Amino acid sequence: ETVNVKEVEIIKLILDFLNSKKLHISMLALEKESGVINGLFSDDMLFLRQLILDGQWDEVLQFIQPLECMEKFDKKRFRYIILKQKFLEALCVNNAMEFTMQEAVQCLHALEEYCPSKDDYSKLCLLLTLPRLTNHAEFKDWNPSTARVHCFEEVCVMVAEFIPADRKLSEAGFKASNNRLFQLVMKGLLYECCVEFCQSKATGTESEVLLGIDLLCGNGCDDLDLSLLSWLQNLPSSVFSCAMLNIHVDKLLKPTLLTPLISKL
Amino acid sequence: EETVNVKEVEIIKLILDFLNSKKLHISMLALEKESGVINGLFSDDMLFLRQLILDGQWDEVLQFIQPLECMEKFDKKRFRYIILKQKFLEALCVNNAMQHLEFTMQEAVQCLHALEEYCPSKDDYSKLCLLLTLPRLTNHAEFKDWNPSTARVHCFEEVCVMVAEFIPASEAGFKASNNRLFQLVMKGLLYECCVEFCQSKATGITESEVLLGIDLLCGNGCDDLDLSLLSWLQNLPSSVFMLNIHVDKLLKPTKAAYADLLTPLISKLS
Repeated sequence: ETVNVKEVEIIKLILDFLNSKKLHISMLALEKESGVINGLFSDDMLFLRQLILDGQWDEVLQFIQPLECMEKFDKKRFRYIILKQKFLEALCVNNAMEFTMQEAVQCLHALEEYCPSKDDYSKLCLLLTLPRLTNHAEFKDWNPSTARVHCFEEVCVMVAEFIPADRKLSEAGFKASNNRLFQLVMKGLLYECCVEFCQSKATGTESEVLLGIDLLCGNGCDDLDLSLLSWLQNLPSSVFSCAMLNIHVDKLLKPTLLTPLISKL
Repeated sequence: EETVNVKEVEIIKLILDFLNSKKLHISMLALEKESGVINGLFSDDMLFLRQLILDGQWDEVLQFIQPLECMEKFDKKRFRYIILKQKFLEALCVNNAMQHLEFTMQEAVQCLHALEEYCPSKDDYSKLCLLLTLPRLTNHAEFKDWNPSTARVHCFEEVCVMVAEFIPASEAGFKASNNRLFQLVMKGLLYECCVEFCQSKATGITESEVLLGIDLLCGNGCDDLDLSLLSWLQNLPSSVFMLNIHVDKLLKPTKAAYADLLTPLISKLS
């Protein structure tokens, strides 16, 4: 038999991994370049996602404008989120330089009336004096990609109780489960260990096999062949009647993007 | 109960190898810059040269590799040719992205003057001059799917092959093998197949049913597996001692080249 694999699902696996590690810049770049989305969204929800992740904030405001007429919608918070992200992106474009400064000032004047407090507007004004918006302590790790991701998540939580988004197909078959890439890599390493054990015993150890794992190369550079499966089938049935693993993962860190320029142009 | 150690840096190395294999170099560079991980064994000078070439710092590259121009086993014409050609292509690209404030045209003419003495043939320089009358560098017949990031990666590969003779570096156990991520994912799928087979005969299956029941996005039953199969094979008696796969290639959208045609402008603003 012939197994068929689709690279879009491998891209979904690595996209889920990037989202798990909060590598949102790489995630957005991969979505833009491969056109693959690890998720299933309704048409309106998907359109709002595409608008927010592309910095088209005025189109976001117009697309969600019909939802502002209702009572318990809190349009002030939605407009605040959208206009604050727009102003931060305008200020970020201006820090990389008379036109961007004007746009930042206009965005600040627009969000003037939607701020929760008067001190928040003063903070957003003081952000104009700084040579780069990342100088503020509350904005040290601000970047357009993860900001767009968080903004889309917040707007989705806000508008979810108004526009139906659950009336969709089951995400099983269009999404990775949970750490699917990591689990498949672990299972492939265990498969390599089992094949190495079967090859070592037939050609003349317990923990040395588990300690001989090479993630990057795999020790013996072999390929994919249906041997262990066919070997387990030929075994007699009287063997299956007889009879966890501590995985220590090591996280990483990278000490700290001009995405909104591609949205304006 | 023994424990294994897994570096997520190496998983990201596998992901970067997979991204390079499919020419997804924009997201590859984004992942490198965001995670601080480079898939490969490079010296501190090699890493800085990679950084300069990928960030479009062409004059910095020329100043950096200048001490190597005097060596005998080092070609000076080809290196300067490719570096200045990438510089000129990026200048023409930032010129194609633009009121009348176009000093980028003068800068591109300067770049074309710089590489005039390094072209391999007069016809090649005439072709490079014919790109000035085109309103779009990628609208040319010989530049249909040209990509700045991909061109930067290829230029770095060429310059690395060139300057590899000097300032080199530890074995090659710092980068993943060819399509290592794909091989490991396929092996994990076959491991799931073997586990479901061992769970089937010992309880309640054919050779083709396990292959048809394979699932990439979701597990067989989301069974979080351990060394159960390994411990089973480990205590077996001593008397107990091909596949063609079709991969559907990606059809990435056209909106990627139009988007990446602004990366030279980003490098010029950095």
